[PDB]
Amino acid sequence: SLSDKDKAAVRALWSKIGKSADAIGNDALSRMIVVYPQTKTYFSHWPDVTPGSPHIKAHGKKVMGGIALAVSKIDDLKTGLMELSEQHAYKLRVDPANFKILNHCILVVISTMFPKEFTPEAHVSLDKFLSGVALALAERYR
Amino acid sequence: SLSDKDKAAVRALWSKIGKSADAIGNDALSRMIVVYPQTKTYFSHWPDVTPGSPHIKAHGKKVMGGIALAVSKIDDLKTGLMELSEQHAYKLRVDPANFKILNHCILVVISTMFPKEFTPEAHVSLDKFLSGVALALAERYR
Amino acid sequence: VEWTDKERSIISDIFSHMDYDDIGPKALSRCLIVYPWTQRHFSGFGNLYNAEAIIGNANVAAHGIKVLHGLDRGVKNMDNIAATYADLSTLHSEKLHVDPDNFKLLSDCITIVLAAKMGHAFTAETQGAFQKFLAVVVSALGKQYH
Amino acid sequence: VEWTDKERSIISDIFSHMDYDDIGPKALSRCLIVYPWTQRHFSGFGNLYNAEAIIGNANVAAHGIKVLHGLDRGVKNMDNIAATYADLSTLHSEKLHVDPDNFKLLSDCITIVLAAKMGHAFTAETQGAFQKFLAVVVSALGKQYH
Ligand code: HEM
Ligand code: HEM
Ligand code: HEM
Ligand code: HEM
Repeated sequence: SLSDKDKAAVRALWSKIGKSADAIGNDALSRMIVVYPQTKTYFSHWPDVTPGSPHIKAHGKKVMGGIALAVSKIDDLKTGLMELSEQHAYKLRVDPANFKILNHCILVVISTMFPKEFTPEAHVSLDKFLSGVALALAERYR
Repeated sequence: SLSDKDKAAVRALWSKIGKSADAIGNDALSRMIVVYPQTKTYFSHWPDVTPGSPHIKAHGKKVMGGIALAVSKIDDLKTGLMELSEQHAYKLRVDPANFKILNHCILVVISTMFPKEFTPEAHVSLDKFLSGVALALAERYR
Repeated sequence: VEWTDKERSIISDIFSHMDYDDIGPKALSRCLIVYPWTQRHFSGFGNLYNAEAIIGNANVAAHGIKVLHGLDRGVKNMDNIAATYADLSTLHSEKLHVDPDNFKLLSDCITIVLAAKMGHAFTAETQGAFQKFLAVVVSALGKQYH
Repeated sequence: VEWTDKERSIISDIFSHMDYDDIGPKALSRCLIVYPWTQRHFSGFGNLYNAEAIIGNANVAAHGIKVLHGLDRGVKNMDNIAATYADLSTLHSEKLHVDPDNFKLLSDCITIVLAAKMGHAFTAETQGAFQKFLAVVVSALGKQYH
């Protein structure tokens, strides 16, 4: 679970990097699809899933908006992300094993873009936060 | 997270199998040590860690008493298992990756001993419960 | 894995005493109930409405039996498992889009169903050899890097 | 893994441009802070009191550098990785009692530290080849069944 120290670290990091949420998402989704090819099937209904695709870029904005929502709902991720859980579980049927893969890609992207801000202390709290986001997104699965 | 349906299923299963908690623990710890040899190091201070050991049998009672405590604290595992978390994290320094291994061994033992009671519906709720126990035991780790 | 003669004997004994028609349907139905997201690969199987429906579904039974017979080729040649499952791997991946994590979930359900059947004969040593064999098959199917 | 020439070139390029003295200490200190239970293998390293202490600890730096040089033998012969790390595997297991899960945690910290250093040059394709190489090494060290 997230301590007050963790919540403060995540809010402070997001305060610094949030201006680049759209870029972080486009980059994170792009890497996920290339490095973990099994995830491409979920986006195959889009007319372009190749590197540089405008659909991946547009979707990246939505994904990091979900992370921004999670930061605002950090005190209760289960309630805050319930609708997103239902959508991934029932409408999209995204296998839940993939949440940790996108989380790792988000940490990689943040490291490439904000090396100074993404210190080991920012990383420990963000990692605990992303595990919490994954657990909340897994809510409606079983 | 555990729904009311999950809590009722775990309480009903435990009501049926709890009389054999001691045996389940001895069996679960015995399998863990044999099948996942990396876990033996945590028990090496005991004078006998070989199959059939009286220390493993005695400890098995304690482990399932912790599961019994978790069933009683099912509505708030984090608070209920906080002292056990601190003990595994600080005093024993048990690597947290091992909680899911013991959980799997407990499910195997329950299946061998109570095949009729351990239906797929009992299994889904118990598995969600054991993941919750692992997450609560991981509380004091980072 | 460098198999010991004892591991080979255990695996051979297990498979020769297994009733595939009983174990196969139970393992797959258990996987569909405990990890319900796996039901998405079985849309046209019909009744997948609830636990009772899944457990009695003859299409689910047929597939669970296929899974167990799919392990036979591994049992037959324990030193060539990764090569043996290469085509099955491509099928589940490229054609079926089964998430590689799902093979592990199903293999734990097979182990749990076998444990229920064998009872006290499913000793720690038996469990170790059986899970080790399933781990090798799961690695080949999921195309794990090694 | 059957390496493509492109994967071999990427891995060679990465290691030839890596400053081990910078990347090694950062990766290990990051692992000790993000997954603090791993600090238990470094009792006699001295100052492990808090993040600042860990990051500046010269013993932690020395070990992180050793880890990176430990990857060189894998880079040198990419087709014989599992055999090459067999002795290191026995050391970390039998003598050191390092949990096999810990190799994966450390490898993710190495990837994250390299990403911070390379910045935009750490492309998806670069990340894929690097992680694939670390996955093979992690499998050999942790003695995963395949
Ligand atoms: C950090 C975890 C994640 C967050 C916060 C997240 C958030 C979102 C958000 C906000 C939406 C838009 C929902 C809407 O339509 O209103 C969405 C849709 C979607 N997500 Fe996720 N998601 C995550 C992980 C994943 C993963 C791991 C996959 C698949 C591998 C995935 C696949 C999809 C798909 C297929 C859509 C719908 C795309 C479309 O509109 O066609 N998501 N996600
Ligand atoms: C289902 C998860 C688990 C439960 C509920 C559990 C519960 C317990 C309990 C109740 C105690 C006794 C605490 C006391 O001294 O008052 C204990 C001690 C201990 N546990 Fe666990 N435990 C779990 C998992 C693990 C795992 C995965 C390992 C190691 C691989 C482990 C290693 C130990 C050790 C080394 C001790 C102390 C033994 C001694 O007294 O010398 N535990 N555990
Ligand atoms: C220990 C793991 C498994 C083994 C050895 C295995 C084996 C097989 C075999 C032998 C077949 C028949 C191939 C054919 O018809 O040519 C098959 C097909 C298939 N498998 Fe698996 N399988 C495994 C795991 C899975 C998992 C985890 C899923 C899904 C979550 C899955 C989904 C399917 C589907 C949908 C079919 C296609 C056949 C049809 O729909 O009629 N399998 N598998
Ligand atoms: C990518 C993974 C890793 C590689 C390639 C690696 C490499 C090495 C190398 C080359 C040495 C020196 C061997 C010698 O002195 O003969 C070593 C020793 C050691 N390693 Fe690792 N290692 C890795 C991961 C780990 C992990 C995850 C831990 C602990 C969580 C760890 C703990 C140690 C310790 C405690 C020593 C003994 C040396 C001493 O204490 O002075 N290593 N490792």
